[PDB]
Amino acid sequence: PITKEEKQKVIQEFARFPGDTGSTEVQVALLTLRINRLSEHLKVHKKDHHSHRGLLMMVGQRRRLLRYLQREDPERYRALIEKLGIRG
Amino acid sequence: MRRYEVNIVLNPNLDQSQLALEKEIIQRALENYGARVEKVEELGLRRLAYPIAKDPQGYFLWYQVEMPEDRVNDLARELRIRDNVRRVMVVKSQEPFLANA
Amino acid sequence: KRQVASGRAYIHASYNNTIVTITDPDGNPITWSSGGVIGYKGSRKGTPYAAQLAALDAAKKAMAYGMQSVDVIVRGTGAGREQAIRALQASGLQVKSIVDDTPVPHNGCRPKKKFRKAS
Amino acid sequence: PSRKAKVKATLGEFDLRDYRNVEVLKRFLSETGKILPRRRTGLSAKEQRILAKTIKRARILGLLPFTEKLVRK
RNA sequence: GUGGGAGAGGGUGGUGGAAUUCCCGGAGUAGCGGUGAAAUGCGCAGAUACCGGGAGGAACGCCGAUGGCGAAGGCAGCCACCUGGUCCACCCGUGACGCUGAGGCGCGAAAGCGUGGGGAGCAAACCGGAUUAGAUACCCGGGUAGUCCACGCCCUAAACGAUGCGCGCUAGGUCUCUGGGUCUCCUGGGGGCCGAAGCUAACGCGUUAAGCGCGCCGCCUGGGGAGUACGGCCGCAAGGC
Ligand SMILES: [K+]
Ligand SMILES: [K+]
Ligand SMILES: [K+]
Ligand SMILES: [K+]
Ligand SMILES: [K+]
Ligand SMILES: [Mg+2]
Ligand SMILES: [Mg+2]
Ligand SMILES: [Mg+2]
Ligand SMILES: [Mg+2]
Ligand SMILES: [Mg+2]
Ligand SMILES: [Mg+2]
Ligand SMILES: [Mg+2]
Ligand SMILES: [Mg+2]
Ligand SMILES: [Mg+2]
Ligand SMILES: [Mg+2]
Ligand SMILES: [Mg+2]
Ligand SMILES: [Mg+2]
Ligand SMILES: [Mg+2]
Ligand SMILES: [Mg+2]
Ligand SMILES: [Mg+2]
Ligand SMILES: [Mg+2]
Ligand SMILES: [Mg+2]
Ligand SMILES: [Mg+2]
Ligand SMILES: [Mg+2]
Ligand SMILES: [Mg+2]
Ligand SMILES: [Mg+2]
Ligand SMILES: [Mg+2]
Ligand SMILES: [Mg+2]
Ligand SMILES: [Mg+2]
Repeated sequence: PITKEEKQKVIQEFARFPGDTGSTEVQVALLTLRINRLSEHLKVHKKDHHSHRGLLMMVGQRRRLLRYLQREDPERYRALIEKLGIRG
Repeated sequence: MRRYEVNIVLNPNLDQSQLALEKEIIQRALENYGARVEKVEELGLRRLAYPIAKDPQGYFLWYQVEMPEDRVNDLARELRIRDNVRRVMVVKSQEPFLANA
Repeated sequence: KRQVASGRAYIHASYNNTIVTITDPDGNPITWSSGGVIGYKGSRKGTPYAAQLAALDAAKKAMAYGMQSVDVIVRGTGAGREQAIRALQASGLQVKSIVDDTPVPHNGCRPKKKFRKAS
Repeated sequence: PSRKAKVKATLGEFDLRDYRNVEVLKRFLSETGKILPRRRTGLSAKEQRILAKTIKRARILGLLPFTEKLVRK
């Protein structure tokens, strides 16, 4: 699945200050985690459509948060996309 | 790493040398799949509700073990290879749900 | 020629006919009968009266092998299943057990249109 | 009707998740093999739903009948 | 974010019992089957009925619901693995990041197409038997495509709550599924039935609105001609928009 250790790792990684579980960065991170997991799961099991819908939703969330981040602080945005390697 | 329970129904006609053979085979197969035994309860030969392999009874052993999730299915398969093995049931361990409490 | 004296009686009841096999404790048939075994021909086979004299015919045929004690099994639900057990009741054969084995599946096979509205 | 005897009421405090326990599960079955309906099991939504699984489990292990012959009649 | 819940939500792989068919064997004899009544059909190369062994496909009885899950189509033996949504408690983090959504993209019952497997039961077409005035039908006996699997198409429907999505507000009662708490009771989340105010042509709807409002999308404008023609697009075709 995704173990709590993995999660806490990425959170501790992308936090803005210690204690931050909620910032845009953290969220986009956790999303990228789950999205990548699901893309891997759907490389096999290509016939599983409902999960696919899930991932469409996740992606849409992400692009939205990222679009907010760019609207807000372009520097943090650039930093993020470069860090996770997004935008495709 | 999760806790499962392995269910093994065995053939009742078994000689002790052959019985212990099947048991130590199960042992080696469990170890080889990275499973560690936690509790074991060998209940023995009991009358079934309907013939299995044309036999009116079966020999039961039960293993509550902790093993890597990813291997479990493979393990079950190994367990069923032997002819003396009749059923293999591997259940994900659960917490007892009571009534009249 | 056997001298069985104990054994089984399978009543198979349908809507179109009733038929009684009488067999040995291992289940191999000794004799049998049915609606058409006696005079009957058409629909009249699934009469309950037909099932009566069918069970009786079978019983008499069974006394010929010298049978006394018999366990009944009843498969099928139809007119004159009950009257067949009722004739058999004292046919002179004494009846030990009665059972219903009538086969029902777990929804395996797809029934005919006539038998449909189920699966 | 089914006002005669409720199964949970005629029994003690038992584990509902135990497929290995036979003699307890046995009392939730009928004359033939068939799992008893809620009204005669005196269970609840969740309870019934769990009994079903533990019973079917026990059936696969060969500890409970899938179906029985009916006596009398 | 943390800690938990329920579930036929999805994909993949295992596996269980019942039944039907077929094959092998045993016993057994004159029918079985079928209908309103019958006939065709099957049976002395021994059937039907009965017991034992085996093969193969398909579907999962009881639980089973007035139930649950899913955006819809839809989802039901058991077990494991992969995985989506969702609900509750704490009230910890971000700080309006929100709603809707023309076009695009994906999904999309059944039947249908292509290639290849599979084929037990059922069964369009077809072949027979009946009934009828006739009977291209209802009934009965056969039976091919098909139904099942993989991959690829097709894109439809009473695809129905015939009721677009989101949010705020406006009596209650009763049944019910599932969380949490001080656990007769209180408090969330879903499904029903009756009903305030109100709405409605009426039937009815009525905190699961068809009420009061705001945002956004889709659609309507007498019946027949006709979902036809012509044009375009998609499709292997059938055909679709
Ligand atoms: K969980
Ligand atoms: K329903
Ligand atoms: K054709
Ligand atoms: K419409
Ligand atoms: K055209
Ligand atoms: Mg008849
Ligand atoms: Mg008598
Ligand atoms: Mg969860
Ligand atoms: Mg499921
Ligand atoms: Mg002939
Ligand atoms: Mg012969
Ligand atoms: Mg075959
Ligand atoms: Mg539906
Ligand atoms: Mg806070
Ligand atoms: Mg602040
Ligand atoms: Mg389709
Ligand atoms: Mg189809
Ligand atoms: Mg095809
Ligand atoms: Mg063609
Ligand atoms: Mg047919
Ligand atoms: Mg026909
Ligand atoms: Mg409610
Ligand atoms: Mg009023
Ligand atoms: Mg109404
Ligand atoms: Mg009302
Ligand atoms: Mg006009
Ligand atoms: Mg006009
Ligand atoms: Mg059209
Ligand atoms: Mg063209």
